[PDB]
Amino acid sequence: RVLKVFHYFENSSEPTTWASIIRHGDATDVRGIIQKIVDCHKVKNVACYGLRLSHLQSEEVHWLHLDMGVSNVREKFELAHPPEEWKYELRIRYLPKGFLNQFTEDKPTLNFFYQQVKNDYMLEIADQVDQEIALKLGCLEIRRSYGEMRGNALEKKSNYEVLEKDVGLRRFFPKSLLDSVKAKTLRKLIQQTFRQFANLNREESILKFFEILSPVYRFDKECFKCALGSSWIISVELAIGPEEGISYLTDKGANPTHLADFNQVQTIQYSNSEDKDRKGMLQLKIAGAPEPLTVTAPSLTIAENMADLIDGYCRLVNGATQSFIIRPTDDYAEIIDEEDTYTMPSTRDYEIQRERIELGRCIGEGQFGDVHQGIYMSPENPAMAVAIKTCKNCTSDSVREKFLQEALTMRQFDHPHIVKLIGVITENPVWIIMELCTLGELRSFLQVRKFSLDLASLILYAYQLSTALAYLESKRFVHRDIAARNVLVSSNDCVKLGDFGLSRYMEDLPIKWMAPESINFRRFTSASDVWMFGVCMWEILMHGVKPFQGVKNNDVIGRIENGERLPMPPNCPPTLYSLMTKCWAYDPSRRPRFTELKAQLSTILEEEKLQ
Ligand SMILES: CN[C@@H]1C[C@H]2O[C@@](C)([C@@H]1OC)n1c3ccccc3c3c4c(c5c6c(n2c5c31)CCCC6)C(=O)NC4
Repeated sequence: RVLKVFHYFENSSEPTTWASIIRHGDATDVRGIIQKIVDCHKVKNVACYGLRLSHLQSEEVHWLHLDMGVSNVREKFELAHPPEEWKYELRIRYLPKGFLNQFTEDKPTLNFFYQQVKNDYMLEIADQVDQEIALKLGCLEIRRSYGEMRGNALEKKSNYEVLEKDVGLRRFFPKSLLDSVKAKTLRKLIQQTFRQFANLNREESILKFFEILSPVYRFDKECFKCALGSSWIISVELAIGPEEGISYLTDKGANPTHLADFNQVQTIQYSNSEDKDRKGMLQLKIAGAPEPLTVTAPSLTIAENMADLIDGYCRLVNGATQSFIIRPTDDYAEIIDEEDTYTMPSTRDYEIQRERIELGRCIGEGQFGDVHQGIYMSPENPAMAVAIKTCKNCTSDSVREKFLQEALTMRQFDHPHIVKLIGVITENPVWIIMELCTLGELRSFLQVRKFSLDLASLILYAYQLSTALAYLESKRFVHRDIAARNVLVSSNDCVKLGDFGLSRYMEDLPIKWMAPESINFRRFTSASDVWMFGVCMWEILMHGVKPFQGVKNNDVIGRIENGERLPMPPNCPPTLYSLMTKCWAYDPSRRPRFTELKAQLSTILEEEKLQ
């Protein structure tokens, strides 16, 4: 078939949608699925993983045994409810004996595992954990997730307002905390309780998280409400964990009680209750003792689950690969991907035949593909100089789609200072045809004309740009990368905004151009575009000099974090510099809109033309 397996291998998408999509060949088993997924992620501790299946409307859960083939698994469950109300998630179930230490040396797992626990914390107990706790744990994730943001960042009103009003505090703290307490007050608490977690790197935040959490949430063991006994029955909470084996208790608070160490389980057996109710009957045989320790579950399903667990642990505590449970060509498992909504309608109209393009010389070097210059011959019309953007690893089916997504967007745009889309060639290898800006890249152009480009032409470029940006701001499109490197010159008196491509996924940077919230929290809005335009004006006014020449990249973060700003360029009017510094207002909401910058530059233009 295939089948969507949710998991916890981090990715810069909304966490709910973290999966892999696996095409399986017929008698492929659960082991096989799992085996592929963890190898995508360079996992060492492979034995620790399992595959759980749950309905959505009902909260019962099924642990799928390694050997059970996926095929007979789908059939036997999905013989009741549609594949849409079934969710398969990979998880960590069988923990080794020093598991945190162990995982320290298995980064992907330690991460997977953190992500796993957090989620259960968020779902099960966060909303009634002690309140300094929610605070601390919340802080730890903040500290972890934004591993690039300076430790004192949250002392700035507006930084916090990005979290609160843009990212969502619900992402880090439980619902009850947030609405039980005054926004203004909450700000301060968070501020104070972050102080201590300010200098912790990622790994350390995770360990502190566990260390803080465990004392009040026991993710190290799994507890069960079940009756023990043979024909004589008593009532307990069974406890299975790597550090104790198999304990019970009833008591109140006082000590639990050992039953059996995993290195002692001879065999595992599970029937339905051979009597009145279909209760879960689990039959553990223990080294020495001729009495098979009987356990009674409230359902077979729960019996199945407990069996899995123990079985998992025995297959672990001993180097074994195969079951401790009594038994009453074609392991294809390719990792694929997306089944997205098709490309919007659509090309019939801006389709170009490849025979109508002569592909000349190379002029630019992209990530996903090169940019060449060429001739285009529409026979109704004369030859045309064009830019052609070509795709490198062309037949990665969804790489192609993300590619010519760029062509779709460019189709919606029509503006004197944004590079026209001429057409597309949608067949591998896909090309996109755009107008060719002959005088090329702005930086170089300025550098070369440093002593023959008057101040007036300089502000013209700035203006021309701002119009392009306003145009885009109006169409709610965020560019994410405004810099002279990205601006072409079609003419001595004419620049055009270029690019509009994708950088997914995720990935992980033009720091020296970046709005601080981009650097701290990875938000990119129109306001950060205004920031970057700021730097871009500077660049222009500095005749293509790089902001912060010879300045190291965490040196820049701090400079700016403190209050430093790029110096007033030589022979830049004082208004325009005033206009730049507004763009570099730290707090986003204080920067002007492009529509407003357009208007200023316009008048700064006229004044400077007449004087
Ligand atoms: C970082 N500067 C590069 C200069 C070069 O190649 C790049 C990769 C970049 O220009 C935006 N480039 C694009 C990237 C993505 C979409 C469109 C273009 C693009 C385009 C052109 C272009 C040119 C050059 N570069 C161009 C382009 C260098 C020489 C002048 C012409 C172009 O003329 N139309 C689109």
